[PDB]
Amino acid sequence: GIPATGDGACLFNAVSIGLSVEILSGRLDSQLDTPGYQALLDEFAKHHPQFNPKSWKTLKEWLAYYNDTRDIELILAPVLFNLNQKYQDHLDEEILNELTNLVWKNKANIENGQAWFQLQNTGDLGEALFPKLENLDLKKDRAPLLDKLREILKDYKLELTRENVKQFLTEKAKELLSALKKKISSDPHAFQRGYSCDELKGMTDALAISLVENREEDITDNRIKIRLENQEEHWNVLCNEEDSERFLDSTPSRLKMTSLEAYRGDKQVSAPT
Repeated sequence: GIPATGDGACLFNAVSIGLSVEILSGRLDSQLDTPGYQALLDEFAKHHPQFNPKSWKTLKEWLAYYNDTRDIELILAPVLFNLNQKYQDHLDEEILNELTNLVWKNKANIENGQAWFQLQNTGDLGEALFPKLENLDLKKDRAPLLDKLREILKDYKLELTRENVKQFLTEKAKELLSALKKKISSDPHAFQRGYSCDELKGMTDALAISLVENREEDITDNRIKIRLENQEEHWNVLCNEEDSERFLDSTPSRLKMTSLEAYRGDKQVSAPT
């Protein structure tokens, strides 16, 4: 197994290496015109201003020129992290349900100016009621969130029931909910928080790939497989010797930025040549 960089989005680093092999080997050629891969191409061009023309020919050229495994991670893992967010269909409902639990269990607490630590964050089964909200930054995000909910709650005109809260927030907190989705899906803590294979499933389905974690393979699945080894928080990607020799590490390492500097995207990668 090839170890992926732990820095940044470690699962995305591993997937980027495995995906690059499948792409450069030609084994995904039948898929490159499908909507998933056109979306990948769009995200690659959005992240890399020197990428031109916008085509899978150019994308393969970039993977062939930046073929050192660390360079692949640096040029492709941010792109896959951005693409993954296009497939987070569930996230709007999830954040609405978190915000609903927060307000339903704490309406008076919030109105009365209590601090985040004083809020009920656990339900009647011991379940976490809003874990993604509570992972936001305490001073930059969670304090302003409580101030914003104090404003919003001045218009609450109903009996306090969970259903009434949920409908109220759907109508009256649309812009707040959109902003919370952006933070939860793309802020630096979200990039670094550690993902499971299932949290990429919408993307990998659209890319016609199955992520195989620790030999846990569905033999009824005839899609291209990216094989991974999950090491508590470390990740290896499996690559046979023939594919390794032909499609990885054929070029010297060229890029010097960190994973988080690569994700930020301010430093341009030079076009090949």
